[PDB]
Amino acid sequence: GALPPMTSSGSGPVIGDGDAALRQRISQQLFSFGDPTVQEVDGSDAAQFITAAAAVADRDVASVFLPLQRVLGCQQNSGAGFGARAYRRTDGQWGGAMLVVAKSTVSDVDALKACVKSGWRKATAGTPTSMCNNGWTYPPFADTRRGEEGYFVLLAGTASDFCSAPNANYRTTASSWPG
Repeated sequence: GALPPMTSSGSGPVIGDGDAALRQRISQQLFSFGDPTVQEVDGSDAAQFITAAAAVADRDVASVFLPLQRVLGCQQNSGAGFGARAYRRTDGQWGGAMLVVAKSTVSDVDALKACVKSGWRKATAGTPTSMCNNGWTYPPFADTRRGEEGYFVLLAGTASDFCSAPNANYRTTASSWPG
């Protein structure tokens, strides 16, 4: 039931590259556990951990990360990739990942939504020993044309206390996403 090793290359928050302003605002949407026993890596490092975790021999662990892996293919990139962070408890028995898409980077928001719903999964609260996943968007109507950024967030993890922290925050004002 082990997660693969998590290696950092110092990669920043956006898969591929992004403008400094984008990396900055993306990084302010990515959750951190602030926990010295939960290793965190970003961007391509996070994508590489997602892809490795989706392929582990243990199917119950791989299933946690499959929906994340499947929506990495939804990156519409010209253009930048998704924001990403992956999390691995030191014992390798707990973790997850979240993807953050900045609405202003998405050339075809309807296509992104359709791609995500092909690859994502129904929201699952899970339990302390079973996988969770959820998706949010905020603000409800991001008028990017008035300079208001919007974000799509997808997160999934090995246990309910992975998703519960960030879920609590979003549940206050964000909307379920996608339908």
